[PDB]
Amino acid sequence: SMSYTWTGALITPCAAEESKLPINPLSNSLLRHHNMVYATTSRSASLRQKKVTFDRLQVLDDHYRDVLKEMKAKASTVKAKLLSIEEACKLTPPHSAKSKFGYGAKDVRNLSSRAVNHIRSVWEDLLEDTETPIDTTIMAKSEVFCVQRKPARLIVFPDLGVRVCEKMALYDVVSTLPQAVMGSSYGFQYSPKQRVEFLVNTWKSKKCPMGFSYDTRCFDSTVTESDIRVEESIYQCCDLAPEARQAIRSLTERLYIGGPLTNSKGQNCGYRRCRASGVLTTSCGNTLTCYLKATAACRAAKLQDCTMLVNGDDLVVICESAGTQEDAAALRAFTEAMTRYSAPPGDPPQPEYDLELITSCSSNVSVAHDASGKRVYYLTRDPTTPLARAAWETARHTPINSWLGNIIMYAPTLWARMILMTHFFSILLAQEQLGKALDCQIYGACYSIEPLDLPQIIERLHGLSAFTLHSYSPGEINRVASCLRKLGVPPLRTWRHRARSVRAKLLSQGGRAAICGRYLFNWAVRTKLKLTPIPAASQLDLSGWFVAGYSGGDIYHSLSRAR
Ligand SMILES: Nc1cc(Cn2c(C(=O)O)c(-c3ccc[nH]c3=O)c3cc(Cl)ccc32)ccn1
Repeated sequence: SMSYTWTGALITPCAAEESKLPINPLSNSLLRHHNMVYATTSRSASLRQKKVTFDRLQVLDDHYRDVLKEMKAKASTVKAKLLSIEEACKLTPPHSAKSKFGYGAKDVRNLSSRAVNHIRSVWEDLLEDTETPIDTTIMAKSEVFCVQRKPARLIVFPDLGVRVCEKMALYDVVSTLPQAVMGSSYGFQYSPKQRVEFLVNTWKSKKCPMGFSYDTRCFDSTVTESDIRVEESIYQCCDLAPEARQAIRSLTERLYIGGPLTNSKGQNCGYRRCRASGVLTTSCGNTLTCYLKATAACRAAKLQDCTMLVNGDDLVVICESAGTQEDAAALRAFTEAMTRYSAPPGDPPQPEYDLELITSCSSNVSVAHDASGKRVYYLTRDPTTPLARAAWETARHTPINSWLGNIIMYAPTLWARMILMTHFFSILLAQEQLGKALDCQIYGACYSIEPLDLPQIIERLHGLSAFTLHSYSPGEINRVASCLRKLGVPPLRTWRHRARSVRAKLLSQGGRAAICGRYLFNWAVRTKLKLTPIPAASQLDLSGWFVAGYSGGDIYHSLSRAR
């Protein structure tokens, strides 16, 4: 069936759209080649529509059926709870898109009578009606990139009342079921330090390792109605409250498998028969589907002693080599099996014999040295997109601050320490905003974090070595330096000068600011300050941080204020 059908009505914006990076003094202190930075808009939506619209031909086999039964046997151990309306309301982001039915996210969070009444009516409708397709809005996503242009990605999501109901029925399922089913292969259970430990240990556990990343082209579009019902067959193995069983059944048939698409003007846009990017089950569903297809494909390809690491549509496989020619042929056999399963590749996969050459979750393993000279593996990535987005976020107030998430997740990197920490701490200190909570995303969930709490967060996630790494690899240094020349970012010597300046100001303030000066900027001086465990670090409640993926799932994970 066709992933989409279109009526001809346009994918429309709801307000004015900015595509060019503004010429602003603060963003220009970070990145001078402003014309290289752009944001996608609804203007390129028709280009994306062409790419995502295609017929799917899916052929299942015994390997697929065998893996599915094994996955279902593991899912059968799960007991999932139905969330109360209050619990589901507290998981709604404060700036989540308002309902078309006269209430918004603030009303949901405050448990307003109108919001609660409407949520109750939507819930009852899911219990009573098993068939009426649920309306969804389609919008072009606004995302920032560096040139060499990508067309806008499309986001498809149901009304706020429906999203609250999805949490009630499925938040516990999507949070617990993936690790029960996939075990150590489930990527979202790991902090970046745990992910690098898993990759390194997996790589070293093979006699002669071979690894590869597998990129599916337009994954959400490749997801069939059969795949979405298969995913539901796994959810149904949970012990569930009867109302949750009915809501999952109704949501699968009315929303997850497909439905009508409406633009921002209220016009009928078309019909979807593939994964919606903006529902609670997107991450969990994509992860399970990718794992199922890939596990079965490994068996079809006769790949030996396979270990997979899956995060949504992102897949990395580490296995035992059978020799270069044999591995090349087995990888073609894997690709052929994935294609039959309706998961064809974007770029054909390449066998890799060096762990640092694999790019998975847009990241690669690299090595640096701690204060004692001991080798420390850590995850890095090309800094082009993080820097382009940090420049955008400096010039415009954006709902999500990717710079903050990048500092948290890539804290040990040369680029996050020398550039992002230096730039943002300098600006925030000049604005007396170091203590102001900002929103960022970790594994798709929204968190409200104060920049002053970064030292303890980083220590918990990455260890104290995140503040002591040095002797970065020549390859990593060259990649960063080349990216700075390309984007017109001042060189690392300028960043060291700026860091010494902000470090002195932070130390002079005492309190939490001085902890930031001591730990975050110890790299900038020869006269190192002693770094001991931060007391606040052991007291941090990081429950929920690295449990599951929630991209597109409208999840907020910071504490709710009592009423
Ligand atoms: N490209 C992907 C990435 C993922 C998993 N993943 C995410 C993620 O965005 O989910 C982040 C991440 C980076 C910055 C801010 N916040 C974050 O969560 C991240 C960082 C490392 Cl080191 C490893 C994996 C990571 C899943 C699917 N496709």
